[PDB]
Amino acid sequence: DCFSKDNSHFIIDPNRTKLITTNITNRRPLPLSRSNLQRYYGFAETFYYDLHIFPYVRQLVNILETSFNCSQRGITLNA
Amino acid sequence: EYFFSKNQIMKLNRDLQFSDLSLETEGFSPLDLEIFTEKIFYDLQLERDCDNVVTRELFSKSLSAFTPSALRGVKLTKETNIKWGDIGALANAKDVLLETLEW
Repeated sequence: DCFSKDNSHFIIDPNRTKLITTNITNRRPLPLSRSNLQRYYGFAETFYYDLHIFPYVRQLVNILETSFNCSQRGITLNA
Repeated sequence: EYFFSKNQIMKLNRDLQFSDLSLETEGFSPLDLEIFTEKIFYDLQLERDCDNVVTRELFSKSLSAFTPSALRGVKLTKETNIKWGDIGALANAKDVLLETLEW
């Protein structure tokens, strides 16, 4: 109510006393190949497999990707 | 055939006909056949990108690896599979033995 412009950008200041907790929202987590997210915050990095040389890993990752991709086809694959 | 129809619509479109794999799948229960067909259906996203799995005898690849709920425990007898062609020169006996078996 301080301003009519609300969406494009706003500043919180900790001198202002409010928060909200609308349970949960759902959003996709970023792919490693673009984000590399772990190495920025320096956690115990997962081993970066390659997609070729451990062929069963390619098998499993494709098996899961089946169901990301089939979401556009609407079939629930139950993989 | 009923199970293939009960999956989301797909077809055996190539000139293969069901009796081929039926003769290829003697030792199976109905539940096993439901599972085996689901394993075939997963081709639709594991290997093909097509919305329909034209089958191209892919069964010959997967049915070698899948197994029924029968055939459990490590027990074998037909493993050597050398056939009657691999006779040990039973020239005076293979005749009567195979005759007495076959008649």
